[PDB]
Amino acid sequence: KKQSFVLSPFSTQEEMSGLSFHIASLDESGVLNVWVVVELPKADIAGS
Amino acid sequence: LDKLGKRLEEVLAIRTIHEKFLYFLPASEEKIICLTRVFEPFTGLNPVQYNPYTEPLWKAAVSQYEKIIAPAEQKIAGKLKNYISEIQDSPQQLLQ
Repeated sequence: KKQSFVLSPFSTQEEMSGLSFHIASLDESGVLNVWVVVELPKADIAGS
Repeated sequence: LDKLGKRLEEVLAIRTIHEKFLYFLPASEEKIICLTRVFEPFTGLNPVQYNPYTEPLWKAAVSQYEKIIAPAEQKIAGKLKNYISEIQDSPQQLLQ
């Protein structure tokens, strides 16, 4: 989140909003996985 | 001067491309950080105040540059396709 690029279709900051740390998860197979999503503006039910 | 000018043009193109990848740092973080230091000893084959009297050495450095930076281009190419194709055929946004 160094900056939202001036041309919005190419701004990577938007997708990092609210993301302050990731979570890692390692399985028995020896495959490591990392991700996180954060979002507050919502309502009781979602289309997705 | 012609060879000296081209030398700087190559440097500018390399630095410019890197800065463009930097804007997409969340896309190619691993490549950008690692490749920076991989390419440093490559650049060291064409130092400041360069004279093309061992130019073949630099040619080898450039050949590796092109072959090693490619993972960065592939990941960014994917991002660009999504970001451009998302544009709903608006000539204005497309051109920009």
